[PDB]
Amino acid sequence: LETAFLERMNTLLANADIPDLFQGEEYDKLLNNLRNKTRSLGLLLDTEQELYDWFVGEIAKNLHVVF
Amino acid sequence: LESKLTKLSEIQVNWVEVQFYWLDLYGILGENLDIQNFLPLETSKFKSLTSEYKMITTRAFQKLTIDSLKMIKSSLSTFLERQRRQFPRFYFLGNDDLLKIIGSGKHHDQVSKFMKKMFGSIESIIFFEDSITGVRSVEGEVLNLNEKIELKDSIQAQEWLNILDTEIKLSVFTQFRDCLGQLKDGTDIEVVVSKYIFQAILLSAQVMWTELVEKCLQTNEFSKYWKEVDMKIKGLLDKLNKSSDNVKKKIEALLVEYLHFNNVIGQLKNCSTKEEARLLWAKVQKFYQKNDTLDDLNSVFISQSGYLLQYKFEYIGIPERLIYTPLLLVGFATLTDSLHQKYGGCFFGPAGTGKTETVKAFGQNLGRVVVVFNCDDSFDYQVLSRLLVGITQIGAWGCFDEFNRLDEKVLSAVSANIQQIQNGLQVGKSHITLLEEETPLSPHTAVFITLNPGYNGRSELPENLKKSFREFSMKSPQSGTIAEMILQIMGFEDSKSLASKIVHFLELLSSKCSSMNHYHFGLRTLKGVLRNCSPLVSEFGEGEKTVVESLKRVILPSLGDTDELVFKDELSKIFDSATPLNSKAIVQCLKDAGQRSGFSMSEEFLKKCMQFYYMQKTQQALILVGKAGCGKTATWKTVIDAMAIFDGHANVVYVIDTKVLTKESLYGSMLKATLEWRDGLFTSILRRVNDDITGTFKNSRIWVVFDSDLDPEYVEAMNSVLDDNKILTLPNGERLPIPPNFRILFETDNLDHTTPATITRCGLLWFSTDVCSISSKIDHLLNKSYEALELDKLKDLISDSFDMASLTNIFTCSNDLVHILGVRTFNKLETAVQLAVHLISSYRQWFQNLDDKSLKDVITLLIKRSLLYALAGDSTGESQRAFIQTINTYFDSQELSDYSTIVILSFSSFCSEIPSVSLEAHEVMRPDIVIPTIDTIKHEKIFYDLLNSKRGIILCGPPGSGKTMIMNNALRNSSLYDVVGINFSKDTTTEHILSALHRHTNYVTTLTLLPKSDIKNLVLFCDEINLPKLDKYGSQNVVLFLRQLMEKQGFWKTPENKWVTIERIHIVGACNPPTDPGRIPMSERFTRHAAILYLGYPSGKSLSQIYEIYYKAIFKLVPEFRSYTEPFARASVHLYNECKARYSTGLQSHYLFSPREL
Amino acid sequence: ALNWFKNEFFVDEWNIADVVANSENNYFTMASERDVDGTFKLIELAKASKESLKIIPLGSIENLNYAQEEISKSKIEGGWILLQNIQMSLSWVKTYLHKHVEEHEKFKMFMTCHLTGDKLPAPLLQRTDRVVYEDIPGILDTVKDLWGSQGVWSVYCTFLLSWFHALITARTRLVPHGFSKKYYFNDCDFQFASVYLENVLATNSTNNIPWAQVRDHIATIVYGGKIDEEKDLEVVAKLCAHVFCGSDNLQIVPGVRIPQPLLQQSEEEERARLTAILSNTIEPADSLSSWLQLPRESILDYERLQAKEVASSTEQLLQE
Ligand SMILES: Nc1ncnc2c1ncn2[C@@H]1O[C@H](COP(=O)(O)OP(=O)(O)OP(=O)(O)O)[C@@H](O)[C@H]1O
Ligand SMILES: Nc1ncnc2c1ncn2[C@@H]1O[C@H](COP(=O)(O)OP(=O)(O)O)[C@@H](O)[C@H]1O
Ligand SMILES: Nc1ncnc2c1ncn2[C@@H]1O[C@H](COP(=O)(O)OP(=O)(O)O)[C@@H](O)[C@H]1O
Ligand SMILES: [Mg+2]
Repeated sequence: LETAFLERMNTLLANADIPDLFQGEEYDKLLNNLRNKTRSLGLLLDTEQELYDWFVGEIAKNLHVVF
Repeated sequence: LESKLTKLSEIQVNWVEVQFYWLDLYGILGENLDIQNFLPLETSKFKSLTSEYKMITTRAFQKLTIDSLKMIKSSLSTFLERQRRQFPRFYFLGNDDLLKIIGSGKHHDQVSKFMKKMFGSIESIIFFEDSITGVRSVEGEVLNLNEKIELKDSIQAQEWLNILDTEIKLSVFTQFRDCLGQLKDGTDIEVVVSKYIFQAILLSAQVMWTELVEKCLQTNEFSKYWKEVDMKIKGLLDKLNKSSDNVKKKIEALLVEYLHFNNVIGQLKNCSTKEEARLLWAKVQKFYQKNDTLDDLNSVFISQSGYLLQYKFEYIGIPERLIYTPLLLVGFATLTDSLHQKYGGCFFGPAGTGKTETVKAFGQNLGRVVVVFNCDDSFDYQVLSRLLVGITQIGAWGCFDEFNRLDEKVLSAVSANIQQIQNGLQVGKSHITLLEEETPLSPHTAVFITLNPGYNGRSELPENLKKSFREFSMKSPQSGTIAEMILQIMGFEDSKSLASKIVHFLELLSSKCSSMNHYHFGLRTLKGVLRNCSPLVSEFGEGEKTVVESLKRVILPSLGDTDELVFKDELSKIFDSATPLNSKAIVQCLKDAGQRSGFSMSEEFLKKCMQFYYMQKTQQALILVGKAGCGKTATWKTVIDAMAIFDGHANVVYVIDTKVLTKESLYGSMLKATLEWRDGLFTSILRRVNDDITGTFKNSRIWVVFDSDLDPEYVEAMNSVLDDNKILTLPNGERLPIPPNFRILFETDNLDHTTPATITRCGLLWFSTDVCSISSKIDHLLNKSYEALELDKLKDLISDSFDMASLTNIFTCSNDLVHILGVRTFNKLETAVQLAVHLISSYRQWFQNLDDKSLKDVITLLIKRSLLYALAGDSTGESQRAFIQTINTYFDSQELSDYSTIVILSFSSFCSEIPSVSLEAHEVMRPDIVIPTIDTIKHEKIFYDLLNSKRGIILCGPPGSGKTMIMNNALRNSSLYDVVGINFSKDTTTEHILSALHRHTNYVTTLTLLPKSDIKNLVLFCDEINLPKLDKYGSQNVVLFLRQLMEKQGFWKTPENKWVTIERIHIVGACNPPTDPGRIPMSERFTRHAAILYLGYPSGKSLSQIYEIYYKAIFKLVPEFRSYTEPFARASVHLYNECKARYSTGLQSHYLFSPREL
Repeated sequence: ALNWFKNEFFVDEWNIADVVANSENNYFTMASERDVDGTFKLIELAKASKESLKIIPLGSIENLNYAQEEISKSKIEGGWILLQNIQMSLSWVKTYLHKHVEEHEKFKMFMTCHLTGDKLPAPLLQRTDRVVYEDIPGILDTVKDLWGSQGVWSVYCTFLLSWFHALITARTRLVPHGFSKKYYFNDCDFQFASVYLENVLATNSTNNIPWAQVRDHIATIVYGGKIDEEKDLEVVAKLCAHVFCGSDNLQIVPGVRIPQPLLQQSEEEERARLTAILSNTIEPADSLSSWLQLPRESILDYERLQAKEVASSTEQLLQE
């Protein structure tokens, strides 16, 4: 509808995820959910950087956008 | 324990703020009785807050409370509204100020500080024995009240405020009546002028003048009264020089009035007939007096052109009286004509012609202080209607300066309110309705507008609104008359000839100079040169040398290079001569400050500093303009330090970039969700310096520099700040005075988009060329790099390493070479010096075990490498070979070829630096795999070396050339840097950049934006810097923000109005060449602070090599095709080259090939 | 020659009053060029027909809500309503007003939109009537309308002021020779000059009329407010001296002479005599040049260019 949609899609496609959505409370909730999923899946990650890069790898592997 | 001390100071400040909030709440509700019943839920909340405050105080004696106080502050909105209804003048006060003024139920001393904001001409009240006995105007004159006003503990603010408001008019009328009785007794005005308040003498003299003129006009003689008036003026001028400063100002205003009287008498005497005399008597303003009215505050009325107005008898103090030009009289007549039918007088014309001052003079002649507002783009319908309903209840005259600045929708919407106000004044309505609420309507109020047509970015008046106004043009002011009477009143021996000379000189200077945009020599420059010639009389004396020195000090810094010669020739040919000022102490202070800061005191820089000091000696707002990197920041910083040394006054500076913040964050924004006002950044600074809680801002100069382009929408909201009003007018009615020590500077590069309204109103300082020598600049950079860090021996030898005689010739010959991202060589010395110093400081740990010849040769090789990669570091291949050949020519020294590089401690090349790669089959899916070539390893080494030098690196090249590729290769193998990926678009904001760093940084107060890692730096990689688009006035938000983050090493936080300091964040950017379609040019003010590199397309042979390694690694899968790895690589390279050559961009907009396709 | 077609084959013409009186449509849209408005005509029309208008300008959400409430109440009970500058609320007029109009015997709605402004929606314009307001080309027609809109000295001064206003309004439409720029003198200037004339005539009861005072105040203050160039000011002062000379014999028009009032007549027969001397005057064909005291060449140039554009347009029109 408006160029902010294009900017959001551009941010999603340039990197692998949007830093805008996960800010503050949402970022903390995503960190907790990612920690729970990683512990449930069976990996040993506790630092923020490795967990977030695993999230980046997952979203790069399992998301395709067709324009 | 610096962090602990900062935490303790912050806790103390928060405790003080909480104590102030609780004091206000206790004053409004917690102390006064029978006040809880208005709002019971708010009363219970106040009781709970009182319990919380008592618990907090007990805990402190032995956060959440602040949040609760902020939540309950919104519950006081209707109480504040009804309190403002109780006293109409509270609409000029802020909500916190209104809390302070209501809660002070027994102190009765908080009122004096806010009375300047309320009344506009009174800043203090004399108190004795808990009673009001004296009122003091802004000029220090004390008005004795007619009757002392008693104060009780029970009475709150508004009742005694209303009593004081009535007593002000009563005392002014009593003093006027006594002065008029004394004048009718026949005494001279020289004894009267030292007795009463100035307004009494002024209006009584006007009444006597019009009565005696009428008496003489009944007959046909004028010589007797003309002689009497002339002798009165001469006696007053004789009395001027032997009295106090307050009496001096009063006498000056009396001379203005009596000189206007003499002008009118001279106009009437030269008449022949009687009809023309009656015409000129009818046109001029007359001050009659009612003889039969038993009322006392309406006994004097003003007649002009047959119309009548009522004197409000409001205290005005001593203002700066305006010289009565004929245009001023015609404007007064048209305002009287507009006000006879309760319409609105409108003034329009070119800027700097005397419109707002004319309205203020009319209001002072009618004896009511005129409140002035500055219309802005943030003024929507709600705030404008609030200001209108505020000024209708008060009855004071509102003057909406720059009425064109409003949005056209708001201009159409306010038409109904304006017509309603006019009709209510016409029909004498007791109440009018605005904002869906009935309010009383005073029968004294009126509205004026001063629009400025013909300037870009300004909407036009819709006709339903313009029909409700009377517009009058002010095209040609009478500058000669103003100059003549002002020179006469300052006591100059010759006045008429001097005024004619200065006006004709200004006209000749305007006509016979290089006609560019920023030249304007109208009335504002004349007023400025007179205000600068006023204090020079102590060191020079009244005459011609004073006025020529004032003309020089006002005009010369604003001229170019040849225009200075034209100005000097004109001043020599129109005036007699030019004893010069000694200026020994100030130049000694400047030289000491320059030696302390390491700058070189060249003739041009010293002249610019002298001009800046002499301009700022009386001018309050200055604008510094010139090319990029002339030295404006250095100039004003070193003159601030020199001033601090000279005067002993402490100096604090606030560096604000105007285009990096929105208007709602700079000046403020009204939260529509709760109808509450949030202060911006500049408003917060002004409020902090005006309130002066700490007490240390009284004897300290305050400087605010605006280090960005002069956007009209961002700077024309300061129209009422920079001019003679010196009042900031917020949308919510707050009126912040500007202290005399508050000074504003401007720092930009162009004045094409600026307007003459904000050019004339500020002092100007044009930088024709650079201020410093290139060798002196290199010496300064070396000094700062040495101070940034045996050591003395190393510094001496590296200083002896430079040979500036060949360096300046190399710099002058470097201009023939082609460049991208067009920047002058004067800016590129920073990267050269910093790279050389960093390299020597890094290699000094192996510089203690070799001979001097090898050391000198190695250092000269490093200097050659730094100079090459700085001056020609953003060039093509053949250009780089040409420049390395040139620098080898211009320096016995160690030879440096296209591939010369030190090895870890001798000379080598990249022939032996290529490592063999065992590229396995399954590793081609990793995007980070690199095939090292000559250019790849060279670019990676220089990129890592530049990034280790604590600088900014901008990598340029065609798309797909390998910019982020070599950056990832360089920063991947290093365990000290982290890479963050930010990609820009057509609309990227500062909030996006801050949001992409929130998950990578941590906020710590000491503010400071540290990286999350305590050992690894962070490299802010902003890709595609050219993509963020311009706004409608030639500026870029993101590029200016990055320039702020690189030079000032910080930025201003928007929602908290606090400065942060960056510590361990490096800025690295990538951009396509500007000639690429879709890409846009970028300012030199940002490329000055960063080094630029070219990353071109590799040669076709290099592509064939890297892709035959790729094809061997890909044919490791199938072993019987190992001999065909090269034909496929050659076919792929040839196909890519032919596809690029055939399908160009001119066919389709997306035919942009790259090695990424391969 | 251009007006000959209308004067010959066309026997009737319509004003705003005849349009609003002879239309079954309850909605009207008025239009005018830049820097001219016709709100006062609708105000006077409503006052003549004994109806209460409501001027509700658009541009803000509060004004839009007030307009919604007022239009609902006026539909329920009656009365008139007016909307000013509807182009500043394009989204509102595209959605809500289109829905309302597309969906009482004393309910009329008036809207004003600029011709040079943004394009109004096609269905809303087609659904409502259209009226264009502009200055009257006829000088004598302008004098007639100003006379019909309104001791004997007051009536005489009002007559002279109406003639002055019509003459200066006829002159201000000549761009290259009439003035330096394009100026417009609306009704507010006439109201101010009339109020000043009545104020002067009321105060000076000696019957020694200070015509210099009136001349200078009209040329400088009332009608000279919008004047920017000095040449426009001096030509306005010259025409004011020509018309407001205040002599016993007065020739404002080369074919019309106005007797001065006597000290024994009442206002009604004076108004009748002034109407009689107005109506007997016939407008010459060259009135654009002879009445304004102008050289012929510029007047013929302007007329030739106007007629050339008009004839080219009608020749392009008539070929299909
Ligand atoms: N007299 C001097 N001696 C030594 N160095 C000087 C002198 N004058 C200026 N310079 C150098 O000039 C450089 C650029 O000047 P400055 O920092 O004031 O630029 P600026 O006005 O802020 O630039 P811009 O408008 O492009 O943002 C400074 O780094 C400073 O070292
Ligand atoms: N007697 C006077 N007549 C005209 N102008 C004067 C007189 N005295 C001072 N001035 C100058 O006129 C200026 C008025 O500025 P003005 O044109 O009203 O600003 P704006 O156009 O923004 O309202 C002041 O800066 C003042 O120095
Ligand atoms: N050792 C190398 N030498 C030259 N080119 C290379 C080398 N390694 C990779 N490349 C090419 O560089 C490209 C990377 O370009 P990239 O840096 O993404 O462009 P941009 O900087 O515009 O994003 C890859 O597609 C690859 O084909
Ligand atoms: Mg102003």
